[PDB]
Amino acid sequence: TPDVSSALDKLKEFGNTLEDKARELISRIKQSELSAKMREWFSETFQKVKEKLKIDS
Repeated sequence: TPDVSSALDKLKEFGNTLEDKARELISRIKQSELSAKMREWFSETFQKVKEKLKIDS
């Protein structure tokens, strides 16, 4: 869902092609083989904060 400011106006024929390929590849993945290294890093960066602060652990 890309927010335009004369960007998809210039690439209107090329922009419409990889807009259909994004609602197709992400509808099935949805942070799976897009993340993997990102979901390991989120349960690591947030876990360092939570064990120190919150209430205690």
